[PDB]
Amino acid sequence: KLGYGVQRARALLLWPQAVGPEIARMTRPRSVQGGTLFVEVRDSAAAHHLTMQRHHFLKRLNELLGAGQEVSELRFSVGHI
Repeated sequence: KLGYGVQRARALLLWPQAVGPEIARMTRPRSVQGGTLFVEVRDSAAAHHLTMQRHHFLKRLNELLGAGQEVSELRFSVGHI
């Protein structure tokens, strides 16, 4: 599972490179497991706008991860508090 661990860490670490600094400053990659990356976002509207174009970001992230290390799904979460 060491190789999975490399890939899981890299998916979290490469999110800023994938989306650029403006979006990265307002989001935080939280968990990657089972192929799904959860990114925390500051509010409901940003989560919606991110979700509507999510495959653009997922495609860039997967190009940075490289063949064999791709993420399958990108989901956005908002804290309730």
